[PDB]
Amino acid sequence: DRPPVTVVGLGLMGQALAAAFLKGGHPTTVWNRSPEKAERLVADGAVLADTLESAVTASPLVIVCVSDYDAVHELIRPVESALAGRVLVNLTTATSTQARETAEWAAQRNIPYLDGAIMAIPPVIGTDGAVLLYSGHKSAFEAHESTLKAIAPAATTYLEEDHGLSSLYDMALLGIMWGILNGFLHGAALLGTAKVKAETFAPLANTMISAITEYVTAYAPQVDEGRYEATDATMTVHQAAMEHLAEESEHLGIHSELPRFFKTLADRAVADGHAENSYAAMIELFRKPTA
Amino acid sequence: RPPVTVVGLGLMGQALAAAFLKGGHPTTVWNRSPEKAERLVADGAVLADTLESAVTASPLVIVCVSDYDAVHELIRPVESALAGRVLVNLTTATSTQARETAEWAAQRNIPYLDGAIMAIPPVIGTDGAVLLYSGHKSAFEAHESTLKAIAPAATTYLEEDHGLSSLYDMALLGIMWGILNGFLHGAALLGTAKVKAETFAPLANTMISAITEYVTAYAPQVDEGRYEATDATMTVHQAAMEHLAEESEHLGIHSELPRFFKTLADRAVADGHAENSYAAMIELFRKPTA
Ligand SMILES: NC(=O)c1ccc[n+]([C@@H]2O[C@H](COP(=O)([O-])OP(=O)(O)OC[C@H]3O[C@@H](n4cnc5c(N)ncnc54)[C@H](OP(=O)(O)O)[C@@H]3O)[C@@H](O)[C@H]2O)c1
Ligand SMILES: NC(=O)c1ccc[n+]([C@@H]2O[C@H](COP(=O)([O-])OP(=O)(O)OC[C@H]3O[C@@H](n4cnc5c(N)ncnc54)[C@H](OP(=O)(O)O)[C@@H]3O)[C@@H](O)[C@H]2O)c1
Repeated sequence: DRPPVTVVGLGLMGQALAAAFLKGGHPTTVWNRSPEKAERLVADGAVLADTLESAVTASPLVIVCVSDYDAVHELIRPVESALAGRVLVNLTTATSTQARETAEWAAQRNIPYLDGAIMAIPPVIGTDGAVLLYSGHKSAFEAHESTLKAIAPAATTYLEEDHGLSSLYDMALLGIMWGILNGFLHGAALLGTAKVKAETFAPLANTMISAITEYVTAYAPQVDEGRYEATDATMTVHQAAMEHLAEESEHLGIHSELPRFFKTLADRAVADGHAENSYAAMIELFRKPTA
Repeated sequence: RPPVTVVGLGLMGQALAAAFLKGGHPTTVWNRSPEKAERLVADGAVLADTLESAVTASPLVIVCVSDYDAVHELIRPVESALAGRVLVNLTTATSTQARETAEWAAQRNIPYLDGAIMAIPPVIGTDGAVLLYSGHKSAFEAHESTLKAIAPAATTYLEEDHGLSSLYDMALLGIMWGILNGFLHGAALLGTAKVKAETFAPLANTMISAITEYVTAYAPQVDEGRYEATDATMTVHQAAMEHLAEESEHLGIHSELPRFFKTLADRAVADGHAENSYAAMIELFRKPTA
């Protein structure tokens, strides 16, 4: 006998969340501003609620995954009555501020609130590859751990009592994803000028990525210690190599803004006295506010 | 175990030499600054009195200095002694730089391999080291076995084009900076909540590992020119990018990086990619900065 769960929001991610709960035996009530997106889910045994109220009331565990916290707040305020005493899990993407302003709203209405981040794509939801970071009501998490493991069986991980923490890790991890995707796509656009297929490039990209994890492990203690001994490569060397990517790009008639920018960053680090330091020393520039 | 010469004893130079030494090769080393050979000589390398005596000592000359301007200042005064020896240039280079050095070497009948070291010094000699060579097929085939001392698992020959090693290097370095910036800017973010980078890292690396899946899946999309959004649309990426931008501005940390990222999604969407996967960004990355 698997407990009931409600999923509010049936985007690409919403749909995957619901499906995961359904497959894991939970009686799954779904609702979306656009009901058409429940069609395939209802066929597989989900109940499409007539209203968000009837959706919220159906289950003691409400999962919401919509665009942003403006959409969350438009959705949860009209149903604050029916929410009260139910555990609301907000897996929508958010700033720390947004997560914490929603935490304070929920506490005032005695709604136990977990602020979550989905570190996975929809097809990964339900698999060992999915990592979900939750932070907020410790008791509420402890109570529903087993139900929530339907979307992240290997990595249903609770951080701290701070609701804003899930958001901070999410923001930091997404920045790494775009770092990689931009690096690989800009890299494929480079190799493209030599009629090299991205499918050919990829396995090498991924071998390099795997090896770059070593650098991350090794730069971490350097950031924490504030000591940046260059055992691998100096800012000078990084800086010079960055000139090559910038020039290579300009010259091949491809995108040059990304690498030019990267170079602007090394230039600054070196001007702040980091010439002989490892790439870990870039932490100091990344702490400094912009225009 | 054939003799090998390493010209350049920087952090990378020293590691290259050490690898050859440990692998039994009689290793002659030379550097503009001879002090950097000290530890290598103690382990059995011969410090040549001059670059000429260094080049002459072995039929295989490996050079790893700052840039191709430094290579050309070093190799031109010894073009005589080089002739008929295989010169392997593992210095970082543009495709143009690699190819202008290839044409200089051919005129002086010097067999020329242009290489890229896709590894850090401590990862030279291990299975983790990948080295990409491109140029003289015969010269590579002849010295494969000696060169496997620096990259035993991934001593990889590309094509006869000398500039190709440079293109793969440039593309792979772009990914390194992508990740390092992402992780360091990410640690600066988590830092505002007094979270240690050492704590963040294992999660960073779990996410990175999982992002490799996206790369293998976006590759065929870029090559086929079809960007079906099975994971997430440009719209969704675009919105999420707003969050990092705002979060950063607000926490008093660096905001240029994520703001820029967003500028890219905005453009992709304006070029009609709203409903396409992040693979569609290839089209923006092909377009010059104009
Ligand atoms: N791979 C991924 O896609 C991925 C990864 C992890 C995290 N996330 C996060 O998951 C969330 C949803 O992503 P997704 O793929 O489901 O996005 P999506 O496909 O764009 O879906 C957005 C969902 O939110 C609803 N919504 C949007 N604005 C609304 C409003 N003002 N009021 C009420 N409902 C509103 C939409 O309702 P309609 O159907 O009526 O438009 C839809 O159900 C985002 O915060 C995203 O950052 C996504
Ligand atoms: N180390 C890495 O992590 C790594 C990884 C892959 C590729 N690389 C490539 O390796 C090269 C340098 O690596 P590195 O880290 O060992 O560099 P480095 O520590 O900066 O050493 C640079 C080398 O170049 C020599 N040099 C510089 N200018 C010279 C000149 N005008 N005349 C003669 N020699 C000159 C230096 O000799 P002196 O000591 O006399 O100055 C030194 O041996 C770059 O092309 C870089 O892209 C580095």
